[PDB]
Parts: sequence; structure tokens; C-alpha cells
Amino acid sequence: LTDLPGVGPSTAEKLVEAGYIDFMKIATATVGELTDIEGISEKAAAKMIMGARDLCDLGFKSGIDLLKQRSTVWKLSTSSSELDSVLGGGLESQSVTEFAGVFGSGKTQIMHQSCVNLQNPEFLFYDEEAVSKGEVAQPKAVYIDTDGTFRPERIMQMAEHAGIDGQTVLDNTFVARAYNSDMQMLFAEKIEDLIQEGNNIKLVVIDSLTSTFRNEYTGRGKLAERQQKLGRHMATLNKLADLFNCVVLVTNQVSGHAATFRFFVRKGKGDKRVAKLYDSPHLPDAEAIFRITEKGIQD
Ligand SMILES: Nc1ncnc2c1ncn2[C@@H]1O[C@H](COP(=O)(O)OP(=O)(O)NP(=O)(O)O)[C@@H](O)[C@H]1O
Ligand SMILES: [Mg+2]
Ligand SMILES: [Mg+2]
Repeated sequence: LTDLPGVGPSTAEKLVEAGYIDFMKIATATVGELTDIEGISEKAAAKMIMGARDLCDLGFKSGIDLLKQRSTVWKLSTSSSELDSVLGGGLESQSVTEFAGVFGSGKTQIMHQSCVNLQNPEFLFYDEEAVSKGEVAQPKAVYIDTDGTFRPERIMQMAEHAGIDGQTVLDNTFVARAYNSDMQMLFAEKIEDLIQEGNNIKLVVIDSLTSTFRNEYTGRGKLAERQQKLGRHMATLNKLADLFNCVVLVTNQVSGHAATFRFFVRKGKGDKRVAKLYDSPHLPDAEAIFRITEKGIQD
């Protein structure tokens, strides 16, 4: 850290204690976050930020460099052919993909499946020139359980069928049981901590994303405070997916908020499931049919 213009040994200690350990968190910080450190004047705060930006090289980019930026994105297989396809390859990192369906349409199932697929090295698609094996080594997932529907059996099961060790998934998956929007949001914010503890967090799950809010703010008259709270949570989720190049997933049950990829899932006949991609930045709307069996998502 002392590499940063103005930053010395003492200051370095302050910054590391306030959460700012790496450059990108400093290069993308606001002169406010940093000054609120006390001892970190608005003067030095601007200087270290101008600097951290430079080192990380956050300027204007054009031509072929734009493709280089877009290749730092890796994807995760959902274990469905039609779904990965509709996904344009699979679940993207640096973005928040949301599955919003009806009761028992499969949201939680897709969530579990992903935790498992993360421990299957072959299920992460990327360009090795922009994303080295080391970056995706010992990936771990954080599962913020809102409804209390995390089921370790179901993990073990999906693993066994995938041909991998379920105990290995359980060992690399952090589950946090949230009972309300405060715990939910906080757990989310506390993820940056597991990463500084040396945890290669690459998958984040919020099941559900919109449950606690609806319950805490049913009053459709105090909607403001709510939508603010929820939107601020999303901002954290996105920033989190960008800076730590990791896939973030959220579920939303339905019979407004930011989410870079929007899916609407519904039950079919029996196993059959219909996932409808109605919103995304570069892909056309489309439907993906898959199913859920003892093996998880398949076809
Ligand atoms: N071990 C299993 N073997 C076969 N099917 C299973 C298994 N576990 C769960 N399912 C299927 O998963 C369905 C439930 O899907 P689920 O992931 O709970 O949807 P959901 O989006 O979470 N619904 P909700 O939480 O109520 O909003 C069941 O009704 C089963 O068909
Ligand atoms: Mg993004
Ligand atoms: Mg659910």
C-alpha cells in the first residue's frame, strides 16, 4: 500500500484496518469513505485515490483493449444445455443473474446446483489468456439463506451424480442464515472479509433476495425507505461481483430493482421447467427447457 502517492507506514496501517487492503478498493473509493478514516485528510485521500487509479490503470480504453476487458468474465454452467445456451454460455461473473419464479418453480434448486458446479473445475468457462487457473483455484461459494431452505443433503446428492465429492462442496460453501433484511445485507457486506481471509469466493447466492423486504415493508406507503434499502443492497452485490470477478445469484419469488440478468421460471409437466430470459445486456429474450431430478438440473 505504501506504493501509493503519499501513503506511508502509519497510514498503511489505518487503511488496512478500515478494510482497504488492495488498490482497486482505493482506486474506486470516494474521497469521503477515505477521509472518514481520521488521520486520512481529504488531501492525502484524493492523492492516494488518483494514484491507486493510475497503478490499476483506470483510464479510457479503446479498440482491441475493450475485448480484453470483456474476457476477464468467466461463466458457470447451470448443468442444462438449453439454459447455458440461453445464458450465452452460462452464468456470468461481474454480473448479478436473477431467477424469479413461482412457488417451487426451481429457484433454490438452481442455487444449490451452482454451489456444486463450482467445485467441478470443468464447469467454469473462460479464456485462459485473461483469466488464469490460479484465479479460479479453490473457488468457494457464499450462500445467504433467507428462507432457511439450504439442504446439505441436496448438495451431497447433486455432487454424487455429477461424480464429485459432496463433502468437498460443503467444505467450500459458506452458508449464512439471515432472518431479515439487516442480517441479509450485512452478511452480503461481510463477504469482502472472507476474501481478505484468503477465501477465493467466486459464487454468491441470495435466496431469497426479495423475501425479507416484502415482509418488513409490506406497507406500500413506506416504499421509499425500502426500495432505497434494497437498491443499496444490490449496489453492494454488483460492486462485489465486479471487483472480485465472481458470479452473484439471487432468487425472487413472484406470482422493482436492479439485476443485470432476469429469468422467469415456471413449472412444466413433472420434472419439466421453463426458464424465460427476459432481460440481459447483450442477449435476446429466449426460453430454456430443463428439468429437475435426483441428479439436479439436467438436459
Ligand atoms: N432430491 C430431489 N430429487 C428430485 N426432485 C427434487 C429433489 N429435491 C427437490 N426436488 C424438486 O424441487 C422442487 C422444489 O423446487 P424449489 O427449488 O424448492 O423451488 P423454489 O423456487 O425454491 N420455490 P419457493 O422457495 O417456494 O419459492 C420439488 O417440488 C422437487 O420436484
Ligand atoms: Mg457488472
Ligand atoms: Mg426458493
